[PDB]
Amino acid sequence: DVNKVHLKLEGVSSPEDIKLIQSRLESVEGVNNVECDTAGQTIIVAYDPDVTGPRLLIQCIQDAAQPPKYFNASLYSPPKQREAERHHEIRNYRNQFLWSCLFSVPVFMFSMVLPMISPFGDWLFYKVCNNMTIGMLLRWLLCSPVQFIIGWRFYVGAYHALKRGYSNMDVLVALGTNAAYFYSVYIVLKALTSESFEGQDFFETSAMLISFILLGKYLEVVAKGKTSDALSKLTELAPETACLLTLDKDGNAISETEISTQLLQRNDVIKIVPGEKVPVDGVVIKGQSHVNESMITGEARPIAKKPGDKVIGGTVNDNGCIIVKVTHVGSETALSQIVQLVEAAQLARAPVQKLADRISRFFVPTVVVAAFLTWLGWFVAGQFDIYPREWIPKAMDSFELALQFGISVLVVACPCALGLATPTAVMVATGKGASQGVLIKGGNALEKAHKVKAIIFDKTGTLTVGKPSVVQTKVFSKIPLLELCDLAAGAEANSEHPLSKAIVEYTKKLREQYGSHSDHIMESKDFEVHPGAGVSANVEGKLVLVGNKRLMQEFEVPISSEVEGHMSETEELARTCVLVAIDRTICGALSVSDPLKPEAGRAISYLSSMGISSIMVTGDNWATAKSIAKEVGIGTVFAEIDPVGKAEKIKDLQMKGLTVAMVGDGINDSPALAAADVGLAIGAGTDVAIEAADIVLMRSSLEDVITAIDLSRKTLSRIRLNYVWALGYNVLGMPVAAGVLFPFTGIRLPPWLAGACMAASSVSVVCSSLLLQLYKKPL
Repeated sequence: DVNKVHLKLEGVSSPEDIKLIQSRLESVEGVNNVECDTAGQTIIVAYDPDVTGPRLLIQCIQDAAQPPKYFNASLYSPPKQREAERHHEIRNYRNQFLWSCLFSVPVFMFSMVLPMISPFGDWLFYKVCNNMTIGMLLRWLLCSPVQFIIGWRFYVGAYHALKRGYSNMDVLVALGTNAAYFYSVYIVLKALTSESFEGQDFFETSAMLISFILLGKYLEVVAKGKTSDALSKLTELAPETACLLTLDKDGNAISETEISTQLLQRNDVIKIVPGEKVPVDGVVIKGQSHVNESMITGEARPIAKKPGDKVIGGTVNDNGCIIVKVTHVGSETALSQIVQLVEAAQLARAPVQKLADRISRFFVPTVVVAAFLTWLGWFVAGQFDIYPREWIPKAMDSFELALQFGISVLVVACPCALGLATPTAVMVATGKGASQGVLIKGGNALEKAHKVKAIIFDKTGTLTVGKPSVVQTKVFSKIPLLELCDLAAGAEANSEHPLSKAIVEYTKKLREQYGSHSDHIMESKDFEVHPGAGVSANVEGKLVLVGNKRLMQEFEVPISSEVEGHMSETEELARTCVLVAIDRTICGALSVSDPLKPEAGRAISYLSSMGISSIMVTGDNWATAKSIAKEVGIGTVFAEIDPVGKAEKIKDLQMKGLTVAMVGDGINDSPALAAADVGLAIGAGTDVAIEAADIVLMRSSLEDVITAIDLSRKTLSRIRLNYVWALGYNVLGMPVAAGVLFPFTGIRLPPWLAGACMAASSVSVVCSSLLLQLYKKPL
């Protein structure tokens, strides 16, 4: 996408379009730089949003035409083109597989199956000349398509790679596929050279090996493609709906109209009726409206949009009429910002890949030299005839068997678990993370999180909720709860502050608990603005004095023994409380508690049994944190500790060698994440979670953590198995068909068979690394 909209003009390459636009640009204002457009392909003049953009510039380009018909321009730039490009990649590899299969399969078929039932095998044996038959010729002819045409990638893979050295997969693939066919050419040349020469040849090896390697490559890339668009859900909140509320000079009204994102630039106002999808990243000017959204968190946020509030684009209005002006472009659109994260999802670097490539530099030259030694062994042995010669297979002698066991090693070479398995597993892990709502921004984090048995936690929406919920009214003198809600609302109706707003939240809460409007709401009399001890008010004719015991003494309200009882109850768990005196007589208290993130019973009391130890170092006061620890599990607790203390303690704990992680969201909580090995964020309300972080989660429910860590460990399960499998199947079966051993104990294995022996250990590896797909969260 570009800020110079790529608009192709009406009239199929008609220059007068450009001439008229040039005249208009000389006429109209607002352009940053009026420059040539004939040299460019579209309107390539310099401009930017806000001062100009969709509305004004579309109007100008349209009006460039002779009135009333206009050069109708809306927008033309890649809306979402990754899908098409990746689908073309899939089609390319699909086409390569299709061609490579069609020629290869008959080639394998000819000298494998036909001799068994051979009414046609004699036709193959029908000699063209002195030992050069029809079958051999046709098989040779149908071999250039395989390596000389289709497999050229391998060559271009190796061409520069071996030009200086240090090798890779390409080297072994190239040598193994080339040697068999190239020696097969020589053997058939010597076959045609005489009439007493013996047959046997090897073409099927190369075709089969190339086909299977290409199939593996196809599976790898298609899995990359599938997991790449598995981000899906994240950016598909794409709104095209819009409105234009044309206003007069005083902004009263001119005309409301339905439009699209065609003309949406900044300073564009939209009316959002209920149900209608919100336009691209607007902000409310005036109007109170309930609207729900869920963008950087997964547990949803309902907000009563006041006259001025961030109404995120692509969301759902519940109820209300609001004027929504566009004031954001580019990255400030949350969709775009988290698309920089799906772009960051395309950014990763496996640390295990380092060890993989280090192994790759020890394997290939060593295996080549070990294979080479075999030919010298058999050759020196056969030249100086110092061993018996009566088990030599018929129609053969020295130069056959020597080079045959020589070639029989570069076809049994196993590595496909060093080139395919690890990238595939790493990518599928990220795909599953995105599936469950995790953005693992780097394989480094995935590898690091494998070995952790202790984590850090924090308040402020990581183990808590927002403003605390009122939980306990003791009702000293009998006043109905809903009547208390009405009285509290009437008293709070003046001087609205977040704690008083929380009192009104308790009001509302008990209202949905009861159901239905009650009595009447009376605005406060004798109102005194003082939240230091509680405000003075008169509601329903009753002197509602909401305020602590200090206020009860201030306004001379009777004190009962239940006052001291509830004081003791408050000091038990450090609720933070306030007294409500109706008619200047205390009618119960209004105790408030801050709810935690309430799944700890299932989550933290049980992941510890799975093998972690909860370390809770946090900012809230000593009493609050010790009570939180007293609620459920968690061991050592360090309260009254500012984010700095979290930083030092985590530093020493990681230095001791436990790789302790932290779970916490907030600007102040950020350095703790930065200094720590890996981070982990439930919800992305803080911007630093979108910034440098490791295991950013879509939702805010901490259950994800379980689903996170096990998954990582589970990944490093399968990978290790593959590193065993090779270090299994590779060296206990390679020396079988590697010569050197065989002058003591016989029994054959033919060179062609290893072609379908590397094959099995080149697909099952991918199957093991792909079975990561089927997975479920434990609890």
